[PDB]
Amino acid sequence: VPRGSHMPEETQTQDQPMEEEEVETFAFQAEIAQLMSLIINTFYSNKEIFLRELISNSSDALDKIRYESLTDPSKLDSGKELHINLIPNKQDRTLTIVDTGIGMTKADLINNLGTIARSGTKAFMEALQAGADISMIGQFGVGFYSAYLVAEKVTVITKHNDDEQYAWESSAGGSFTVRTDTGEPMGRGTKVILHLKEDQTEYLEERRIKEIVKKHSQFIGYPITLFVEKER
Ligand SMILES: Nc1ncnc2c1ncn2[C@@H]1O[C@@H]2COP(=O)(O)O[C@H]2[C@H]1O
Repeated sequence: VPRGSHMPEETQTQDQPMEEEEVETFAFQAEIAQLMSLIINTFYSNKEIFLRELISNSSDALDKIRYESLTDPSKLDSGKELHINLIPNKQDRTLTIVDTGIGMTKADLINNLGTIARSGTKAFMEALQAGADISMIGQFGVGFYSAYLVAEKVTVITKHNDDEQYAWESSAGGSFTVRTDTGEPMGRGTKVILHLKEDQTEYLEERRIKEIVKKHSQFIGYPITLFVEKER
């Protein structure tokens, strides 16, 4: 039956097979759960230092590239720049910290981002009770959780040369999940996506982001770049 022209909907290609993502759910180590509750539900005056904490994690992951080269020169062949990108999305109310560091395996997410007790956790909670500044968090080993000063939910997408791409996610409440991520490949590195709380939207503003980077993170050691969406 002759055709001279087809509608879009007719030549619509059949979907790729549905992907299966394996998901697992884990409880946070008891004292990590306690700290996340404390961080979430207490007022702190200097919440901006969350960005100094995640930038530091990124910087540490990038320093690992340079040293891992000494025992695996393969990585010198990568053409990827060692850098950090800050991506506020006013539309979705997210701030995303992206790096091209070494990334995390599945077991690294499960162990490093919640299941293994940290020996400073108790001491830091005591310090906060006794009125320490929240800024001291990173010296107690638990600075990743400062994300929950500003974020109601945090998703971490990551890819390590030794594993497949995974997503960790938690809205606190005592648990997190790790799942395989068959979504947009990142190549190598980690993206931390902060879903900001309703009253913490100043961290999507480019001036505010520039201010806190200048104040707290001016020895990162790698280029940091802020992507600003053009105002329509
Ligand atoms: N951007 C990142 N890249 C690689 N690993 C990270 C990143 N963010 C957090 N982590 C891991 O999570 C850990 C949290 O505690 P640490 O800073 O001691 O060590 C950190 C890393 O192991």
